[PDB]
Amino acid sequence: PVNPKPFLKGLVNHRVGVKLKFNSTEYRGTLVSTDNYFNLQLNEAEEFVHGTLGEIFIRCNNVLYIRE
Amino acid sequence: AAAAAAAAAAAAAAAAAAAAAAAAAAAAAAAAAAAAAAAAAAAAAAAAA
Amino acid sequence: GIPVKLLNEAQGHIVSLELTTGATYRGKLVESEDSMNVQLRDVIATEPQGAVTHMDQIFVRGSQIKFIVVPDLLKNAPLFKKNSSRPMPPIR
Amino acid sequence: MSTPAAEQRKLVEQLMGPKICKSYLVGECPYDLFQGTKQSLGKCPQMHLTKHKIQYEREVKQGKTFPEFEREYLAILSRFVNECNGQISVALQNLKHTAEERMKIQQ
Amino acid sequence: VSTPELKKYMDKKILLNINGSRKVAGILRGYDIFLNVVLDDAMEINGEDPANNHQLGLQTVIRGNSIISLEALDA
Amino acid sequence: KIQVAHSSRLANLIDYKLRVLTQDGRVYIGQLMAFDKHMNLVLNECIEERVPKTQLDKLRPRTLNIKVEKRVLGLTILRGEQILSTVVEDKPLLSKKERLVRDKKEKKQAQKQTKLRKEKEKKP
Amino acid sequence: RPKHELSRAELEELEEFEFKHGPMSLINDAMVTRTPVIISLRNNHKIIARVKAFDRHCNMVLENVKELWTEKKGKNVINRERFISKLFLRGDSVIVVLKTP
Amino acid sequence: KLQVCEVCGAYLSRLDTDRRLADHFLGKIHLGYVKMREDYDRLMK
Amino acid sequence: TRYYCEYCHSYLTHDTLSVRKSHLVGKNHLRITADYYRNKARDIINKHNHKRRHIGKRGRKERENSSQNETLKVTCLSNKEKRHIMHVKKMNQKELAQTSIDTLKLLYDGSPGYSKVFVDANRFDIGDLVKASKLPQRANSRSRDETCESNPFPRLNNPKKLEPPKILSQWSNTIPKTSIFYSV
Amino acid sequence: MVPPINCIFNFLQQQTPVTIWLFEQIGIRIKGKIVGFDEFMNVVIDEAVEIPVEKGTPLGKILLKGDNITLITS
Amino acid sequence: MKLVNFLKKLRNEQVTIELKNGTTVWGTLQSVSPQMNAILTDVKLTLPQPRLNKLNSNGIAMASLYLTGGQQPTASDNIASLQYINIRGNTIRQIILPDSLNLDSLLVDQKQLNSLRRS
Amino acid sequence: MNYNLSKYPDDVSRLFKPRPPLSYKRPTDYPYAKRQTNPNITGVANLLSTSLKHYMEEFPEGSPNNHLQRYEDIKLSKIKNAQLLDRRLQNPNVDPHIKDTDPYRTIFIGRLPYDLDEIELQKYFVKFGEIEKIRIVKDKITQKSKGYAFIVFKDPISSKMAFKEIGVHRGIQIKDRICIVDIERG
RNA sequence: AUACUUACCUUAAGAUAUCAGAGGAAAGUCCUACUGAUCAAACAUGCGCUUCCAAUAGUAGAAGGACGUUAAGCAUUUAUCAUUGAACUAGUUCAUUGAAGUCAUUGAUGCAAACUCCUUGGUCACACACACGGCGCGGAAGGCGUG
RNA sequence: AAAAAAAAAAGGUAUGUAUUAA
Ligand SMILES: [Zn+2]
Ligand SMILES: [Zn+2]
Ligand SMILES: [Zn+2]
Repeated sequence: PVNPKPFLKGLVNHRVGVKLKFNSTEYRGTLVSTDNYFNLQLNEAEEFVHGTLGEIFIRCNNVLYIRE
Repeated sequence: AAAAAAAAAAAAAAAAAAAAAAAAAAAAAAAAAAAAAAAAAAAAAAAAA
Repeated sequence: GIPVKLLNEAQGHIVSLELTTGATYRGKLVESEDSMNVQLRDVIATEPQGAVTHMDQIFVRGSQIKFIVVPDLLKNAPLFKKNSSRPMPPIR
Repeated sequence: MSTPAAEQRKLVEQLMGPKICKSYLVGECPYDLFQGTKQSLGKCPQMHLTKHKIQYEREVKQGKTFPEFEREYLAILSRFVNECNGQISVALQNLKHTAEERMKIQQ
Repeated sequence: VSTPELKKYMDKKILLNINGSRKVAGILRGYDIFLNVVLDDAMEINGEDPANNHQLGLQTVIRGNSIISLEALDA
Repeated sequence: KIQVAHSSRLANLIDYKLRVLTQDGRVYIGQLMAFDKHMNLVLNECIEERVPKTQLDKLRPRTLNIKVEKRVLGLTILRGEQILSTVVEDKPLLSKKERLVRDKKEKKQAQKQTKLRKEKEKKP
Repeated sequence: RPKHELSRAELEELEEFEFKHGPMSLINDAMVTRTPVIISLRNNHKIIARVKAFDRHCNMVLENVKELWTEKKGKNVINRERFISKLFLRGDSVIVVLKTP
Repeated sequence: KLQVCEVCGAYLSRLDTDRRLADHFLGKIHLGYVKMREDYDRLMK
Repeated sequence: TRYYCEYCHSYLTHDTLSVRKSHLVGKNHLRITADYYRNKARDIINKHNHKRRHIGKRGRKERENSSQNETLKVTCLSNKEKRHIMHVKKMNQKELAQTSIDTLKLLYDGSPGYSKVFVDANRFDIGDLVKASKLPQRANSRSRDETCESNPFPRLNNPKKLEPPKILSQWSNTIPKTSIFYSV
Repeated sequence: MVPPINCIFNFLQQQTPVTIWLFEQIGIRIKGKIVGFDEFMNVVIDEAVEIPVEKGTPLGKILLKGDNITLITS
Repeated sequence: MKLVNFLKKLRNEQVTIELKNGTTVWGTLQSVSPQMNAILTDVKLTLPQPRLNKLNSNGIAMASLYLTGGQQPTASDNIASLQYINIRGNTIRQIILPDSLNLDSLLVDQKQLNSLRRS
Repeated sequence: MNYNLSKYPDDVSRLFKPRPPLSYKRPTDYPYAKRQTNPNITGVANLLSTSLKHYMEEFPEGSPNNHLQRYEDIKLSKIKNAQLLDRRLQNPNVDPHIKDTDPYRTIFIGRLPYDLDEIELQKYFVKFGEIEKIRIVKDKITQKSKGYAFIVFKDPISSKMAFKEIGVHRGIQIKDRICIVDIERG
């Protein structure tokens, strides 16, 4: 019976992919922290749409879904 | 009585409203009968004196 | 605000709608809320491409409304009085 | 109450977080009915939570059916039935007569 | 804040247009302040009435954001 | 044409004929009367002007004459969500002095109403 | 805990925490350390810049902005660059913001 | 001139006919007491 | 908040959809508001345009051409007269507002489909609405099923002959004095 | 009356599988087992697969945002 | 903190408000509402030309631009000049402020200090 | 209008007549189903981070933040305030302005007027019992009276009686001022 | 308007320019028809400040409209899908069955003109005066400045 | 050596019933 917010609290500092709603782009990286709006911070992220990205901030409105 | 109260009131409460209305009318008839009996008793008390 | 209060003042009168989808619903306004979502009665509908139909009852979401056309005689309605004198409010 | 997301969070918290109360398979409780009317006043005991209500109403399908809730629910309800009957008695005492029969004695 | 007033609509078979293209018809069950509307015996209307129409599920819920207009075909 | 006061906000301007731009590329021209927190406003006599898809190629860069199809809709109430920008077309039927006059007379009449109501309620 | 229960100062401590400890700490640490950031908008072109200020809504004030936008028609591409000294960016357009090494 | 309804303990005039009484029958007090009586009958069985 | 109803000028405290809906539907508020728009509507007809006059200098030519033209006499009624004639004219306009000639409905009264069309309660387009338009009727017919089988012969001492066409009161002396034939 | 999020809670505990349509722009529909939800109608789906619009790839336990939700259908 | 309170101190400055349409507005700036509603005075607002061998520009922004009444007939390119445009807040994308003003003086918010000075 | 489903009678309802139906104009915009913002946003590339170096070599050093130094000034100032409070906190058996006899009999007067006198305070304090010692707090930099004093009395019970009587009601009136009273507290 | 009966319901919070200095009840707060600076509003008041305000020495003209006519103007492009049978080239016509189907084809799109009619203005005063680009009285709309 | 109680309806809108003149 897990809800979304404890699900993000359980996914901290685990490898998580996040699919944005636009190009079917997903950022694969270790989650750092989340806001109350589910803003995302990531370390060692990689952009799949192939690249490697050091640190990332993702705004809440553009994400489609979050997976592990 | 149905056509008069059916317009404004919702149809789902129309049945229970109707039953409550009939019950109220019956109670009114009962009160009328009781008043009539009291009147008869008063007439008898006036005739005895 | 006054713009919504004028929509509440238009209840029971023929009004026109434009939804942001492009359609046009002209007919009589039954209900309206402060969220601007209204429901209309015995309304003629114009699809975005012009096909016109008729439906007896409709409910539309206020967020999708674009403009609402209201009977003109509501222009001089008391909502638009700038300097107006209200009495004292009752104490409760 | 100020925004719909707040009200909706309140409703979802009512859905997801002995307490007895509401009991019988149909609605009831003494308190929930009369809110806003002059008769009943404010906070009422325990908690009529939709989670417990869904559990119990689903146990109606489970059919475990142990009317201990109803045996507490008679102690709750019949007292209010008696209160209403008493208020009826008081009103019957009040209404019928006044200075009244004075003039009627006059008659 | 305020609940939308569908109170006369519920239990009546209703057609409502999802987004721009789609039109769903079903018997309205419940609704909320966001106008999220849950209905049963849903059917997705299309050009060919018996043919391209396909039922969705026993219970379907709709986000109020995708609701445009809601018409009841019923009393 | 018309010079708007160098500092004038949407509240300063009433009864001016405005020109309202929406997200869809159509315009509502008419007298503004009220508005609101989220900037949905009420126009008195307004006409929506539209550039057809066929005339649009005439606006792309090369005296141009555009046929702008427009329809008249009186006393509307716009929605703040659709509004994009607002421009001033004309100035009101009345001057500033005359509007001061009618404002003062309207206020005096309003006070007279409160007195006539108060003393009609008090004695009876 | 919902926001409508808290007092006026508890919101200030909450925003101070969210900026200091939270996702937007990526931008905050970028403002203090003078590290240039890359920002992708939803308009589909990307600014390489340096953040002088930021805010809750993510709208932020920038200095030495370099905008990069490409366009293609029928698979004919051209890359265009536009330089700006100082800028103010409304936060609803942005999607991803990364902190350069 | 009225008769007190056993259900809601409130007064009902005979001359106001039915269509006015419907407002009293659909109110929260009267409808609630209507349900509570039925619940007593439920619990007597 | 509190909802001030400016038509009635009376406040109602802590606005709610129920109480506000009840007040707006209320009979007193109804009369007050309807009368209000009756006044605000009669004003635009009552108000005189009073458009501004722009007087130019008459030229030497048209003063000479207009001087040879004789001066026409003007008629001006007395105050007591003009008050009465204004009353009459206004009451005549109010008459032309309400006329709405229905004679077609009188012609077809015995038609086989008269009950489905002109009764307007039992119609399709307007039929269902009239039911919800019926007043709450607080305190104190022509069904559609009719057929031609009733009233088979439309004339058996039943009908009244068609009402004569009206005439203007002013010009009523214009009528030909005598009819061509002898009516009973 | 059956409030909609009550119905969703009946999708959580009854463990019925659901198909859910997204916005018309994306072009995929998700299906899985709805576990829990928030006030914003953003839901966690266990054993979810993304179908383009039946060869879709399996996702996982995935949090899906409520902004893109159109239908939740059993 | 609300960074919009910064824009309210930028009053009476030359600015470009670059909107979501791609439409750009050069003008002198007047009072900015708390919702970022931006009201300007003497403005020249236009559309950029994507070159790319005739790539059709925004079709809605051309119509919205001709419908301001400020586009003059003899303009060869696509521009309009007018006085007093009022812009809704959610339409703004970027704002390019002049190079001359210093941020260190304007970026100090008096409420931020006031909270710290009082504690 | 014919039906006019309304509160108003027929004459008022026919007064609200709407304008004629709106004429149909074909839409010049994109249908709602086709409406979207720009898709296929190119993400931040390894090629973009490769183009970063052109920006980095051009603007290697960012402009200093002088609006943050206004905050770093006040916070460091607060830390220094805490350090001065630390200088005060380390400094009552040494003080010997406070070395007078047993603290149980020490009664503290405060809010006394700066123009007050030792005789009047000897009378007002002498009202509740005999006075053992008396000391008036004056600044160390100069003799101006601080407005507080310590009065040692022969018995602690009389000192408590003085605290309750004099200090518990309105403050004890002395000269033109109301003077609070309590225990030594130190 | 008064009295009685019944129904429906009840308080988002806070604040009213900022900055600085002096004073009253080491830290902070509150306060001073206290002192300065800046800002804002109202009211006055000025600028050789800027723009605009129609013929009568004539039957005109300027701005804006017509949801006006010529006008079936001229030039273009359009009028449903599926199933079965017959003929047919190797797609076409006719008949039957089903589905939906804004009206229009005198339409719709583009092009242009002529005519007619509506609303508006100081239709003010002095002047019919050979200059190198003023300094009549007002009204409308602004900008700037002082109090 | 110690001791003992509390002060209160509010008032808005709507519906029905009765009264306010030859
Ligand atoms: Zn309870
Ligand atoms: Zn009852
Ligand atoms: Zn009212």
